[PDB]
Amino acid sequence: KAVSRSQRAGLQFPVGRIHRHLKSRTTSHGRVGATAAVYSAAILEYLTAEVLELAGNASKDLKVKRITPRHLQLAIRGDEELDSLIKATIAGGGVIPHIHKSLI
Amino acid sequence: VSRSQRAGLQFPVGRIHRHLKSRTTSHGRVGATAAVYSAAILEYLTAEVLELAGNASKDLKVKRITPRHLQLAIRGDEELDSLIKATIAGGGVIPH
Amino acid sequence: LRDNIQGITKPAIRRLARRGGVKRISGLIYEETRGVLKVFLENVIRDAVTYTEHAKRKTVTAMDVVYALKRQGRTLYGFGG
Amino acid sequence: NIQGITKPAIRRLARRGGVKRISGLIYEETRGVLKVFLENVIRDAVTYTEHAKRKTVTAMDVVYALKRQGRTLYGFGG
Amino acid sequence: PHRYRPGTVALREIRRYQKSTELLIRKLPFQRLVREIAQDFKTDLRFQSSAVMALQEASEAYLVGLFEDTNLCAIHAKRVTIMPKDIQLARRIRGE
Amino acid sequence: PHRYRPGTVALREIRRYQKSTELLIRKLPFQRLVREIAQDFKTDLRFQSSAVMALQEASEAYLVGLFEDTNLCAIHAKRVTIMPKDIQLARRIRGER
Amino acid sequence: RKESYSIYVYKVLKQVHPDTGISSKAMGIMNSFVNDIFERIAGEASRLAHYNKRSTITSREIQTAVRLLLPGELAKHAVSEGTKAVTKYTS
Amino acid sequence: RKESYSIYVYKVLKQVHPDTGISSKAMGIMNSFVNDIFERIAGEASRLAHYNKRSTITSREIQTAVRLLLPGELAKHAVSEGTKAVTKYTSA
DNA sequence: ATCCATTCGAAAATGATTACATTCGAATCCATTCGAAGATTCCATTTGAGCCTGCTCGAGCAGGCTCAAATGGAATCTTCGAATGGATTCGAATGTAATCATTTTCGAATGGATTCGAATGGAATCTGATG
DNA sequence: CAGATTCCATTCGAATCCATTCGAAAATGATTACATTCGAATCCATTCGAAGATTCCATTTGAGCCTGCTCGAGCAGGCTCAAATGGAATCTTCGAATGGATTCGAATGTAATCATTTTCGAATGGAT
Repeated sequence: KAVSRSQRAGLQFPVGRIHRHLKSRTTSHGRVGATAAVYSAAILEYLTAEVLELAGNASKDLKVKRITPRHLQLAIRGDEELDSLIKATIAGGGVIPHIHKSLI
Repeated sequence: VSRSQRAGLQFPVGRIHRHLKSRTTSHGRVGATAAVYSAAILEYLTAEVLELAGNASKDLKVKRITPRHLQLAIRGDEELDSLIKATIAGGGVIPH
Repeated sequence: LRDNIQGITKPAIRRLARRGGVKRISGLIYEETRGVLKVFLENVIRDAVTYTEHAKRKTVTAMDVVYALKRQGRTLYGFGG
Repeated sequence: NIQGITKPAIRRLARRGGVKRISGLIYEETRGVLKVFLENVIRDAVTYTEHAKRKTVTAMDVVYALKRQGRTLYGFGG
Repeated sequence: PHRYRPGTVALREIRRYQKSTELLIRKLPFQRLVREIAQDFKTDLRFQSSAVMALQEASEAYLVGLFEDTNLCAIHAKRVTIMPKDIQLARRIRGE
Repeated sequence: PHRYRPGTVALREIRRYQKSTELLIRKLPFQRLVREIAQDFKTDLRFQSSAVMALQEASEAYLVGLFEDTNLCAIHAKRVTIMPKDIQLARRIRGER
Repeated sequence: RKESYSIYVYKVLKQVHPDTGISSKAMGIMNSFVNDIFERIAGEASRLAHYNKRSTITSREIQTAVRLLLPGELAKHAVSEGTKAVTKYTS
Repeated sequence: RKESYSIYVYKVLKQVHPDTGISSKAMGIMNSFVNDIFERIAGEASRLAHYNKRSTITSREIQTAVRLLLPGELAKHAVSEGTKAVTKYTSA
């Protein structure tokens, strides 16, 4: 029979497709090992799970069942490391409420 | 009959072709007139910078060129200042 | 088309300032805001039209804008990638 | 060892920067800023050194780390 | 007649516009402005709708960030009013 | 005895240190500081002279630029004396805070 | 037909929060995020391989490239997860 | 062995300023500058080729990369110089 | 006086020419999405004008605190010199990633049934301002 | 005491999740070379120790220039209301422009054989 490589590694993200994608970015004569794909898939899955967990907590706070870009922005900008890593613009997020003490 | 002499340049065309061929992902080809264009651009930029630095040296009444002259020339031109944002080791600061 | 920069009214600038967190506003802020907006738009649109012209096309797509914004250092999530 | 960056050295750097008068609490702030910058750069220099299985920190590791940070430097091999 | 002291409705609008997520500029004037600006680079162009909307989102985010920096600079000088000097200083420090 | 008013020698020092190109921090203390900082990441390390020189040049350039921005912030608030709040504001606007 | 990361993002989400859904715009944002991070890691790995005059890319290059560009405790946890995955795979 | 751009920089300098020399440190700085610009142009050209689903790199890619990277009034002169060189190469 | 920038001589990479083999990207036609130009209403948003209050600016005093000068004296700089430590090169012997040929499992596009947030319709507090 | 903002109820309509057909692609099995790893052999280049003349640095004192707090005048931005205006929104038609197929024809890589060309040694007389 056939056993997928992601099942052997114990992941959800694909190992074969990521291997094929990595082989297309090597300059000129360049080979790619079989255990670079496993490392890359594990990294991507870890980061995805972290962001999704924070966003789900933010959504649960507001008594809502689904996730929207507002919750993604609230989750990202409330964490120091995620804020440092992600500096892009999220279309539909807005700003975190904050009013200076001198103006009040 | 070298390619550089046929195009009328001083920078190398074969060496630049070889350099370009080694940064083109997988199964990527490089034309023969990309090297000529690249060599022309590099020669033009080098000549501009050298001309400005030499004018500054003639202003300062010296014969050679030092990193101080390069810093003075680069910081005094708007386009060169915008393009080059690196640190020249031995230039100082522009008086102001 | 002429003097289209005056369609960025004074209430719109006031709303953007309020979302920024500003309590009081002077009377000469609006012209400065219009100037800075024009400069930003000119840069981005120039790069987007260059990207479109390279591909031998006549329609400006969302991906040219996304690529230009990534070039300037202003990555945007939501419209492609 | 951070106290070996004295007060006259900071005065000289401020004078070259254009400053006419200096407060008395500037020196500790400047020392903190310098320490943070140095740690940030040396971390990546040592990472680059360790990847190549070496025990000596060369000039190219520092040049690459600076270029990564966004502070390109000319005249030291790149 | 009922009146509010100067400065209460301002805080009400601050909360209202910081709690929401929509766009704050009208769409037709912005589209007209985009077309007029792009008239100078190539004649007889066409635009998707997504291109205009991406441009609007980027512009709004840029202006909001700039106004936050301007407010910081205005607070530094012991004021609550923002003036063109704060915009100029904020843009100068950011290297713009 | 002869005395100088405070403010002219400052301008003389400004001109003198802006016309030159040398280094302003002494070498042995900076070398010791660099080694002590780097001992946190790996033990029994070695350095080249060029590494320390590159680090010194980069550090000096960074500090001079920061002090220019600090002076701008000090002038904004109608002063000539620079204080820590100016450094904090400059670093906050730049993106480091 | 075109490729996307929607299936795996939904699988991870159902693994973390088993009763919370996702919309369609948040899916586009997650797709863009994954592509961005992948391109960053790939570029850094290629440069690292170039510096030492080698042609092949291995898990050492990926580990070093993760040690850069990833701040704080993210780097430690990511390296731990990747090492565990590779160790399980090879055996 | 170790290749560099010293000979060509000296030739250009003797072309523009026939009576001026150049020291070693300025030569190192010029080498760094040339390498930096070349790497920038090459990367941008590769990205342009990728975006359009092509495989070959031609003078169109280089021209567009130059237009994207160089500031105004510096792109016009560079484009003119490159076009003249390519035409002279092809005609001969 | 002293450091160094330009010349001269050889030798080992390494471009330049000729001849295929074959990817690869121009040249014409045809469909379809898709963007531009017109037309017709409500109704919400923008534009002036009047009123009045609170925030910004300038001046006279007072206290805080940075700078300029003189005297020790200490610690960075320059030169000399072993001891040895670790990068760098050259060979054989391995480890493993690429390339065909099959077979089948997987993920992408199109349809269909709940279902959960998006407008009304109120009621209950919260808060602001003049007395 | 008059305005504004946070709670619950009810019917609705936009939106997500599950089901199906089937092409595009991933895993298995041999066979080759290609690239990386494991021992010696120089031999530079970093670290440690010593001597000392001198120049930077640290401490104390005096005083005047800069900053901070109080007060009064005025001036420029906020708040309310009536009248007018231009955006949104819901169809209709038309015409300009991509995107996919099928042949071709222009152009690049690969393999040998020279015939240059650039980098590594000292050698001096010259700007600093």
